[PDB]
Amino acid sequence: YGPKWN
Amino acid sequence: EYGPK
Amino acid sequence: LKRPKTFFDISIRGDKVGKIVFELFNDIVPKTAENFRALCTGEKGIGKSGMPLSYKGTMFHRIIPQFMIQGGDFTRFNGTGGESIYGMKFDDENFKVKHDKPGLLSMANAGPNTNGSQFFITTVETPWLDGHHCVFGQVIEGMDIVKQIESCGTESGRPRAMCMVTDCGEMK
Amino acid sequence: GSMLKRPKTFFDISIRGDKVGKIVFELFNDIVPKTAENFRALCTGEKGIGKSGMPLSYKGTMFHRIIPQFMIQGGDFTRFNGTGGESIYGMKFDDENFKVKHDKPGLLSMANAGPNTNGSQFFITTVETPWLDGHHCVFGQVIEGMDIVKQIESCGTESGRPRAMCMVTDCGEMK
Repeated sequence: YGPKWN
Repeated sequence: EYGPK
Repeated sequence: LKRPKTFFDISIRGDKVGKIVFELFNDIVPKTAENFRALCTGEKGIGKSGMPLSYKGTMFHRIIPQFMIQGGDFTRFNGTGGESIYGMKFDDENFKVKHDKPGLLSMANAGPNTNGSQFFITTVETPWLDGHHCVFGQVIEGMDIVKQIESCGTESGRPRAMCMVTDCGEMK
Repeated sequence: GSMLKRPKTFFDISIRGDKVGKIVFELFNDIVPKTAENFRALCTGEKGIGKSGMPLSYKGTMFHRIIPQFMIQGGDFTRFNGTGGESIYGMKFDDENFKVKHDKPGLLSMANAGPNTNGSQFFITTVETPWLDGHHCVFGQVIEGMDIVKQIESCGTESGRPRAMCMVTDCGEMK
């Protein structure tokens, strides 16, 4: 949950 | 769950 | 209207390290800015979770150096919970503001229209988050304290020290 | 001869970010010296950095499992959720003895996952728990701040899941 790293 | 029960 | 200002008092590993102060983009995302503002004051009371709608005593439960620091889980304190002033979830409002600088405050979520109470503060520009997370404010004081929290994180997001919002509220 | 008095240590406690006071313990070095020493040393932090890579210290840890009318449990300084921790003797150490009984509230006892798996996690009873005799090594007792123990206990649930964050903000030995 939260922002993913790309 | 670890610890006393 | 003025942009609302809110604050976190922060302790790291049990030590007071100072204050973060945000300004909220109520001129751009008023529903999202309001959710965070009222969660800083706790004024809404008790939520559907049975616990106070307040950031007081919450942790930055996911910390990733050179990415962001994320907090706001006041029902499970571990990233699995939280609740907004509009319900368990509320819609993405808009994506007008880009994740193009450190110190932006943005909504954590699990996909479109799943905002709750969890938020993150960026420590780098994160353009791949544009269009997926609503940016609703920014750090105006205490960016170094954001860096002190960041320094306790790991690539997996697991914190190596407990960073706590010991008190919070609105500056008015 | 030898007549070393019992060591005394302390936790400073915050609940939901608010300073609430100090718990003071006395440790039974006369009965369980090895277990007592581990806890004493994790209060001062004197052993430095552990095999986990993290300080061998209770400072900044939480009470991650709180069960009203049972006990409050903390001491996980490597994963802060009950899955971690380590002792000053390694990842785990053996049960020393079971001489002291869980026969009153405010006893300090080692959490474990079965025989001879003591690490750094401990609990503080808030009731008599005699069904833990022979399975958890009691090594100290609270001598000040039992009311703070109850304030921590009041944040508990049946599941042990905490409803508020109770932290050891500072800790050490009183020498």
